[PDB]
Amino acid sequence: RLDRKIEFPSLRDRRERRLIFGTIASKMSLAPEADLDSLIIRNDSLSG
Amino acid sequence: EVIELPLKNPEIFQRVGIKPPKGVLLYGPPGTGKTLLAKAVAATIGANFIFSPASGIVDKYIGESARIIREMFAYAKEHEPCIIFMDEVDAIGGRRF
Amino acid sequence: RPGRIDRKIEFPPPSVAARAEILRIHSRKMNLTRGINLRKVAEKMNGCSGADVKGVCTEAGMYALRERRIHVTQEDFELAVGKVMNKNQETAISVAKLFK
Amino acid sequence: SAAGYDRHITIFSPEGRLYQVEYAFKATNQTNINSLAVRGKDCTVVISQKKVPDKLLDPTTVSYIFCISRTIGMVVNGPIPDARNAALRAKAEAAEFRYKYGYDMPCDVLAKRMANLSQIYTQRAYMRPLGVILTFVSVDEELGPSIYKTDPAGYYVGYKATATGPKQQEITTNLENHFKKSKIDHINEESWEKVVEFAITHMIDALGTEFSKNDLEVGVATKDKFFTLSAENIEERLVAIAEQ
Amino acid sequence: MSLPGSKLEEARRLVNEKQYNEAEQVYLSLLDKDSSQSSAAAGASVDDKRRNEQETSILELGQLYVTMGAKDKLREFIPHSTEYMMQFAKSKTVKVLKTLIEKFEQVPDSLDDQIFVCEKSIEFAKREKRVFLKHSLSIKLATLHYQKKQYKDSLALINDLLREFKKLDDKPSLVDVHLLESKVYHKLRNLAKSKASLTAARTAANSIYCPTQTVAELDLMSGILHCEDKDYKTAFSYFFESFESYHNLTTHNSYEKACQVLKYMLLSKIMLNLIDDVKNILNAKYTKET
Amino acid sequence: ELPLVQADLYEQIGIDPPRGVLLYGPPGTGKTMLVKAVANSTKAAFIRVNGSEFVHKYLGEGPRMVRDVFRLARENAPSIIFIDEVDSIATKRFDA
Amino acid sequence: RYDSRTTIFSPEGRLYQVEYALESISHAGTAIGIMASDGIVLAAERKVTSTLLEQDTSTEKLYKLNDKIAVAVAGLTADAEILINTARIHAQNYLKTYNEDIPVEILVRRLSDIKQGYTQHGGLRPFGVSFIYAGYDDRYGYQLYTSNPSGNYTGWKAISVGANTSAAQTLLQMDYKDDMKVDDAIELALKTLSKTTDSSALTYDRLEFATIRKGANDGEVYQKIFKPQEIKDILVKTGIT
Amino acid sequence: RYSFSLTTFSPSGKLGQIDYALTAVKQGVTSLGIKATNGVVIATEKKSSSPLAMSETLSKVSLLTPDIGAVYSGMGPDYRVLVDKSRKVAHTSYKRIYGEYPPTKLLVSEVAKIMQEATQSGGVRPFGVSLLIAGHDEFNGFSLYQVDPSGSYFPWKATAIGKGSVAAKTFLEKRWNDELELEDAIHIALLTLKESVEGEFNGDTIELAIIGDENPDLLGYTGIPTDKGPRFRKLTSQEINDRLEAL
Ligand SMILES: Nc1ncnc2c1ncn2[C@@H]1O[C@H](COP(=O)(O)OP(=O)(O)O)[C@@H](O)[C@H]1O
Ligand SMILES: Nc1ncnc2c1ncn2[C@@H]1O[C@H](COP(=O)(O)OP(=O)(O)O)[C@@H](O)[C@H]1O
Ligand SMILES: [Mg+2]
Ligand SMILES: [Mg+2]
Repeated sequence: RLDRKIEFPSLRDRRERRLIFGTIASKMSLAPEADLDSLIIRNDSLSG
Repeated sequence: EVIELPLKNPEIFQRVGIKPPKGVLLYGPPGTGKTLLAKAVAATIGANFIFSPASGIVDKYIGESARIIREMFAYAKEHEPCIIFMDEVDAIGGRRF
Repeated sequence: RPGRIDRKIEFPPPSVAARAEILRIHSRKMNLTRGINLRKVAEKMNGCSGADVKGVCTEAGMYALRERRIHVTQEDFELAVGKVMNKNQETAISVAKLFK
Repeated sequence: SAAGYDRHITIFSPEGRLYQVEYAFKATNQTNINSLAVRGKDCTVVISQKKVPDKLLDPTTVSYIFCISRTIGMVVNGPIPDARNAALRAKAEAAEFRYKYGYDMPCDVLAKRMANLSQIYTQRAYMRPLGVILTFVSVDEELGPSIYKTDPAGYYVGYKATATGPKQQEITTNLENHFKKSKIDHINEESWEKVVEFAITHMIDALGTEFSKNDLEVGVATKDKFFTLSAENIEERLVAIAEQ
Repeated sequence: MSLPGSKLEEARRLVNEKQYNEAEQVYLSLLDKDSSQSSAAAGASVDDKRRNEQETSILELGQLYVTMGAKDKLREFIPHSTEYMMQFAKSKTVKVLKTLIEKFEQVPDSLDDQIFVCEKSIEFAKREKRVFLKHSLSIKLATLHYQKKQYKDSLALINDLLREFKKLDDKPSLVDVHLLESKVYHKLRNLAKSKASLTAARTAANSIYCPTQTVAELDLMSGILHCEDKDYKTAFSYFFESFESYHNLTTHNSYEKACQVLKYMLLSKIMLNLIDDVKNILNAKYTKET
Repeated sequence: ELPLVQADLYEQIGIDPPRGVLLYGPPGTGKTMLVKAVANSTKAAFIRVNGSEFVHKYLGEGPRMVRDVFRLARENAPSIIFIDEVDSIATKRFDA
Repeated sequence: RYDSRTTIFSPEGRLYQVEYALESISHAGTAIGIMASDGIVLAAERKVTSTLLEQDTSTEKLYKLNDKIAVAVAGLTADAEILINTARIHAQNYLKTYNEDIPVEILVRRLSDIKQGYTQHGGLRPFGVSFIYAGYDDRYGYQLYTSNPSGNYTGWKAISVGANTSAAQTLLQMDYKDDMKVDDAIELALKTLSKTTDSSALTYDRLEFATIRKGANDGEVYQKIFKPQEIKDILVKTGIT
Repeated sequence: RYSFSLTTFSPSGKLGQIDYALTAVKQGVTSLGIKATNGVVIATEKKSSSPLAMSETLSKVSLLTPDIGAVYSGMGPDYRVLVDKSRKVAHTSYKRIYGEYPPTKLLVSEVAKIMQEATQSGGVRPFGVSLLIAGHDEFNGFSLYQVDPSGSYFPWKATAIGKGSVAAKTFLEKRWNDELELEDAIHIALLTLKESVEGEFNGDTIELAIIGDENPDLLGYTGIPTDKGPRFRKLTSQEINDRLEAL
């Protein structure tokens, strides 16, 4: 069948929240006023 | 805010990098006058107007229908700013069932 | 109904004695286990199908693909059984907690 | 969806929540009135709107605010039939507690026995749930100003201020902003009257409509007592607002 | 009890505000008294069970042997770590002996001197005491050999351990081994088997629900490996998490390993040439502060 | 992607090469996203279908649609067949 | 169909409800009583498990009803709770009235009657419980019954109810003997259980046991639910661990 | 068709009303219990969907008797009656037969027995909730039990129930030890629960209580040393804050 079974996290560690917030910076340069790190704390169940 | 802002300047949305936002679903009990509001929005911009019906010219076939669809898109691009009002978009929807 | 078709053939869940032979032939195409432990792993987990037996070997030789080695070993075979068990677990787990 | 069991409150959904019990939360906007109660610092004020659509009705029998017992008020949202039955039950309960246990029944004990009674109505199939939100108001013998909202499911939870009705959400946000900026959980006004004035001010703001002395009914809990104000006492408060 | 415990304390003070000769003299007196106690003089030196006196003696052994720092006194003590296990042979001497051995490596020490002692003590465990005492110290040892830049000796010990813990399936002790297996293999430039045993670490642990310190070390190791594979978004993300774990934990030797990680963070964004993120990281929030 | 890039690698081992790939997780995990990426870098044919598009327009229309789709994959083979939703299509049992 | 009440019958004179209630008992864990002419052993398998489930301090499918008759439990535990309490009261009620303990045959009959009543009368569920009864009374000696959820009983020399009923029964009758021994009987339950169960560990945490003997002391009758550490000890001896 | 009586069984067995009740439970709040060898800690989180609503008014941790508290997950209204019926049966069956509160093991059976009745009748629905009941008695020690709307009870060392159960359960499996202090058990508890929510996690909205060793403080009378104070103690917000700061 049916050989490879791929799991996704969806609660997400801080490590994985950070990466998807990091997509913003790749996409476009952002303000020193911005802090991404603020957003990683407040999350608890938030997927991409 | 949805339509008028990015049309004058796509330029600010491009600075932020977040996509200029499009697609508005208008809803509400009949006689609201939301087709009248379609006109009032585009009246400010002086944007061209494409009101399409999709019954009496459109059936279940996608033969005839693709010719019709391809034309509308092309006219607005030339005549830009234009707003394409897709009316009877619910006659060509369907669900899983 | 039952004249049609009134002979029947059952194809059962394999026994360990059956399973050892299924590992043996899939390895003959591939690269043999080193120290020839291909019979030894059969006892450690019995499959529940013939295609589960197949599922060990493909997973085992996948590890050899990651590292890009030309052999397989006992350790590769052992990790590989555990992938196959994940599946039996995913299907039934609530029958041990909040049952009757 | 449907099939069984929007026909039964004794038969669960595949969701796990009873669909007919949820309909009692859609049967509470039926008379299109809104309530506000806020806490003072020795009084409770509760105000709900009055609709008198025709001059035939007498605005003195049109009310939703009730005297339940000496110290206890209640304002009801949702239909008149379940309003009377709830009010009666409450009147009977308040009265009973006293001969059994002695003193005046606290807002909390009344709310809790009515909540438990609502839950029973949903337990059995031969009784349906009530169709009202009950908002009880009292000033307590030992806990002082208290608002307990008991919903027709049998859920009961207290409040600093609460609002109910179909325009509720607007009063609710209005109240969040207010109690948050002051940094307190009370109104710091020290007479019952300037707390009635503030309440008037806030319902006018939230809904966005000027009301009249024939469109308000106001019940006021002070400690040891409860009263419902007549239209002409209600005007004094209004003319106080109208030129400060 | 009173006199060895008070004495132990009296010794420590004379180092730090008085001449070191008087400190050394109280340590010598203490060895003699404690030894009599260890080897019993009433059946526990106080009659019946151990009570407070005997358990006071084993506990103060870790401040006798190594307060201390690199001095010749510290060298002299290290072979005699091995002897007490025979002298006691209690079920909690096992625990103290792990604490003692690890302690000599943490303060400045020559690596060579310490090996011998560890091989001798592994023999006292696996002769007739407890396996439990045997396992720990073979893990510790392979690490010590890894730091001395002998990688052959480190693997040889890992293999014993690997097979005894294919017999056992609960042991978290096998996460530490696996983890360690990968560090040996990094330096041999076997970045296949660094992966092979990095994966094995996750499978034998249950997420990162394992002690928060081990998770720091495990995240750090993913961090190196992906940086070499030329993924610097994945390398940066692991290294930040591990920094966080070190930084928020109360350092004791973790101040060392947090610095290693802080460098790498920056290192990654240098490679891409995002100058922005180099200086997002460097302020004085902890880069020029702790 | 790797069977495409190095087929020889599979043969060498003599390993039966991988087959179906369930991707799964709760929603908003990014599954549709991942497989959008697969389609550009494969440099090969692509067939994406939906479960809203696998319906019965007539009695017995449902199965006709499957056979066309897997013949088509073979015609343009190698190709990767993607079904976005098989959560409505696959269900363990019924009382119907 | 003729599911819809329990006080109906069907065109074939079956009742779907009696059949459905019967299949309920093959959803819950194996339970085995083997009678030997030197004791009856009751052994049962648990149907729940996990490292944080406590099951090493507790029994929940071995109940002493009274002091000379006990039951093994198979079926729903909720259904089981009420009827165990009723059964214990009637067994013990006899005790009071007649000042001697209830005979085995009467107590099973009583409880079967109660079972049957839920099908016969009202708008209620039948009770989905199959109890294996093991007793001693001096009229017939050692007695083994089990009661159906239909609500009737038949005597037995070995029986198995609960999950995998068919498989267990075949296993038991291959190696059983009429002469037997109580010690050979224990070993037989342990033999059958290895095969029948879907857990290949089959360790103490899954296993209940009680042996009822009159060879325990002499002139006296002893019901002994074993404790968890004895259940472990006997697993080495039969060699499953 | 077998779904919607309580009287109809499936062909495969089991009753649907019990199955659907279990669905209900799992929608409720995340609550968890850890058995220790000198305590039991029982913990839940709370909400009201409006900040205007006060949070002491609600009680989702209730002492059932002075030595035995309980929590729930599931429908709110059903809890409040069932706790009233339980206190009331506790007196009838056992506080007139012992003249004081019943052991933990006993009372689990009595509450489980009200469930059994709310399934037995038809036209009366089960209760919507699953309880954890933890208490302490003088012969079986400290203890923990789950009482399901089925009318079945299960003994537990540790368990969790509600929305965050499946994730909480695997975290508990790993992190539990056979011998823990009361104090360590509290830290495993706050932490477990912080899986379920973050950024709105504070001691104010987290109710966490224990059945530990006697407290002479809440006894309320003094001079009679041959009776024990409440084994149950509810912890306050500020005290939970000391433990949350200390993490
Ligand atoms: N805001 C308004 N101002 C004036 N005329 C209005 C207004 N709203 C609704 N109408 C009236 O209703 C008529 C029908 O609305 P139309 O735009 O055809 O509606 P829909 O798609 O909602 O049926 C309008 O043509 C106009 O006469
Ligand atoms: N790894 C990621 N990087 C960036 N955005 C992501 C990532 N994962 C998911 N997202 C976002 O989530 C959106 C919705 O996810 P989608 O793939 O449609 O989900 P699912 O099938 O899991 O419900 C994507 O369009 C994307 O914007
Ligand atoms: Mg229109
Ligand atoms: Mg999707």
